[PDB]
Amino acid sequence: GRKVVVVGGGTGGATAAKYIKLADPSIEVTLIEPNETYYTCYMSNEVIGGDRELASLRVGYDGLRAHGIQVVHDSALGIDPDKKLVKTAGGAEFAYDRCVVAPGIDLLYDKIEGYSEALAAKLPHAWKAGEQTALLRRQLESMDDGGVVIIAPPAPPFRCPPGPYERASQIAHYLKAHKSKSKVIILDNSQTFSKQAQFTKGWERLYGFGTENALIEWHPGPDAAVVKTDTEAMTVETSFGETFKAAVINLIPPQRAGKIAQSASLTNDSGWCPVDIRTFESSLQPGIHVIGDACNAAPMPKSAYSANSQAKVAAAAVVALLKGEEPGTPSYLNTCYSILAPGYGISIAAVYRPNAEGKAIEAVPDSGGITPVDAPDWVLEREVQYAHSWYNNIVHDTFG
Amino acid sequence: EPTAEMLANNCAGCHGTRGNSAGPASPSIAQMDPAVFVEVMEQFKSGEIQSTIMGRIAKGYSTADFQKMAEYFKQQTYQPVKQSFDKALVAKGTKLHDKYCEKCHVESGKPLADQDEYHILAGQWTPYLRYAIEDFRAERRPMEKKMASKLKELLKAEGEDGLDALFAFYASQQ
Ligand SMILES: Cc1cc2nc3c(=O)[nH]c(=O)nc-3n(C[C@H](O)[C@H](O)[C@H](O)COP(=O)(O)OP(=O)(O)OC[C@H]3O[C@@H](n4cnc5c(N)ncnc54)[C@H](O)[C@@H]3O)c2cc1C
Ligand code: HEC
Ligand code: HEC
Repeated sequence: GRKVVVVGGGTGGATAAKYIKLADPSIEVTLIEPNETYYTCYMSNEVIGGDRELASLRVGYDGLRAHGIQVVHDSALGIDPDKKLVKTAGGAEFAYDRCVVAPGIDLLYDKIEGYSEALAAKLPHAWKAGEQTALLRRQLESMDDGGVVIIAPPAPPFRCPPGPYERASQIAHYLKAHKSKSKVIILDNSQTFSKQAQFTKGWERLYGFGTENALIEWHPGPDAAVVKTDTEAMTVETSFGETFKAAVINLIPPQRAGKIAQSASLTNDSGWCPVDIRTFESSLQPGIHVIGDACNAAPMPKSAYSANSQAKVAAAAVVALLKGEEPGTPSYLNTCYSILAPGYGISIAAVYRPNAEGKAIEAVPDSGGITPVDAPDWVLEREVQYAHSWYNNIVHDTFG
Repeated sequence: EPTAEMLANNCAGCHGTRGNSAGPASPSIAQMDPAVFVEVMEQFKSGEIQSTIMGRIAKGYSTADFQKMAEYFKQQTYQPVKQSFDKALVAKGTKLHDKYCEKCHVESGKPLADQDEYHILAGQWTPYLRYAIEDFRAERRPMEKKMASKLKELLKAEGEDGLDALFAFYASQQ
C-alpha cells in the first residue's frame, strides 16, 4: 500500500486523483485544496453574458470522496522532495511516495502599473471564477447604456487562448440585447489571436464589427497592450501611449505557474514547470509530477481539456511507477469551444502524440484544427449545443 | 503504443465517462457495436460523413486505434438517458417506428446480445437523433437505400410531426 498526495483540486488535480484511485484503489490518495467549492472558469463567460447562472459553475468534492480520496481543505506551503513531505498552512505534514502538483496559475497583477491583487476587487480579471465572475457580471448589469467595457489580454502564454475573445463575444451578446449603445474594446498584447479569422467573421455578422456602430472593437498588439491603469479614474493606458476611459475594465494580467510550484522549485526561467511528457514527472524534482496550466506541455494550450488529458497520462504513469511497472505510451487531446451567441459557436481541437524520441508533444499530422472560416450555419448552431455537452461531460469526468 | 484506455479516456470530455454522455446533445457511445463504431470513425476521418468536429478528431488516429477504442466502448454498459420527452406523442411514435424502422432498428436499435450491427436509437439524446436525421435528409452522411425509402415514406405519410413522434418514442425508452 503506497501513498500519493495531490496538491490542487481543480481540473488537473481532481482528474489525476480520481484516475489514480480508480486504477489502483490500494493507493492512498490525499488531495489538498483550500477552497471547499470549486468554480469552473470554463463556461463562466456564459455567466458574464447572462445566459448561464453562476451557481451552475460550482463543483463539490463529494464525488471524489466517494471514490475513496481523502480531501483536505488547506493550502500546501512547501514540498520537501528529499523527505517526501508536503507541509500545509494548517501545520500538518503529508508523506508521499509520488506527488502530483496542479496548482493552476499565479496572476501577476502588478505587472500592469496601477493594478494589484487587492485592486482586482475594482477591475476584475475573472481569470479564476467565483466572486470574480460575479463582480464582473454585476458591473456589467449596473453599467449605464453607452458605457465602454475594456478587455485587456496579456501576452502569451496564458490560460485559455480564445477565452478573452469568447468573453468579448458574450459581453457583446449582452449589450446587443440590453445596453445597445455600449461597446467592448479589446486592447491586445498580440498581433493575432486564437481562432481570430473565425471570431472576426462572427463579430461581423453578429455585432457590427468593422462599422461605426460596432459592439466590439479589437486593437492589435503590440501598440494596444495595456501597461498602466488608474482604478479611480477608470482609465487604462496602452504601450503606444493612448488612454482609454471605460465604465467596466477587465484586466487579464500576465501569468505563470501557481505560487506553490514556484516556491517548490518546479519552475524554470519561462515561469512554468518543465516535465517529461511521457509521465509529467518534473525535470527538476524526481517523484513530483506537474500537470495542467502550471506545466509546459506545448503545443497543448492551457485549458481544462488539456489539464484533464495530462492528468490521465500522469495518473497512469504514477500508478505504473508505484507498482514497479513501465508507463505506457501517452496519448493526449484538447478541444476549446467558444460560444459567440446562442446559435453561434466555434472550436479548436487537436490530437497529440509524443514525438519519435519521446521528448516533446506534437500534434498528430493532418488532424485537428479550427471550425472552418466558411462553416455553414448548421455547424455554428450545433457547436453551442456540443459546447454545453462538453461542459457537462468534462465536469463529471473530472469531479464525478 | 497506447492502450485502449489511454486512447479512449480522452473521449470522455465530449462523450462522458465510459461513453455515457450527460447531454444535452453529444451522443452516448457506450456499448456501440464495434464494427459500427470503426466504420463511423473511418467515415468521419475520410470526410464521407460531414461533421462539426469528429473529422478533425478521428484524423488524429489510426485504424488500429479505432479497433482498440471499439473494444473499449463495446465493453461498456449503455445507459438510456434521463431526458424529457413529449409523453402525448409516445403511442403514435411507437406505431411509426413499428411501421417504418423496426425492420432494421430492432427493439429501437438497443444493444442486444443477438443483434449484430445495431444502431442505437432508444434512450439516445434527442437533439443528437434530430441532428442525425437532418444529416441523412441533407445527405451529409450516407444511408442505405432501404433506410432512405422508409424515411421518405414516413415523411410523405406523417410529415415533421411524424419525426416528433418517433423521437418522443425513442426518448421514452429510459
Ligand atoms: C474565462 C475562461 C474560459 C475558459 N474556457 C475554457 C474552455 O472553453 N475550455 C477549456 O478546456 N478550458 C477553459 N478554460 C481553462 C481552464 O479554466 C483551465 O485551463 C483549467 O482549469 C486548468 O486546470 P488546473 O488544474 O491547471 O488549474 P485550476 O483548475 O485553476 O486548479 C488549480 C487548483 O489549485 C489550487 N491550489 C493552488 N495553490 C494551491 C496550494 N498551495 N495548495 C493547494 N491547492 C492549491 C487552487 O485553489 C485551484 O483550485 C477557461 C478559463 C477561463 C478563465
Ligand atoms: C425509420 C423511420 C428509420 C429511422 C427513424 C432511422 N432509421 Fe436507420 N440506419 C440503418 C443503418 C445501416 C444505419 C447506419 C448508417 C451508416 O452507415 O452510418 C442507420 C442509422 C440510423 C441513424 C443514425 C444513428 C446514429 O447513432 O447516428 C438514425 C437516427 C436512423 N438510422 C434512424 C438502417 C436502417 C434500415 C435498414 C434496412 C431502415 C429501414 C432504417 N434504418 C430506418 C430508420
Ligand atoms: C470536443 C468534442 C469531441 C471529442 C474530443 C470527441 N468527440 Fe466524438 N463526437 C463529437 C460530436 C459533436 C459528434 C457528433 C458529430 C460531429 O458533429 O462532429 C461526435 C460523434 C461521435 C460518434 C458517432 C456516434 C454515433 O452514434 O454514430 C463516435 C463513435 C464518436 N464521436 C467517437 C469518439 C471517440 C472514440 C472519441 C475520442 C477518441 C471522440 N469521439 C472524441 C464530439 C467529440
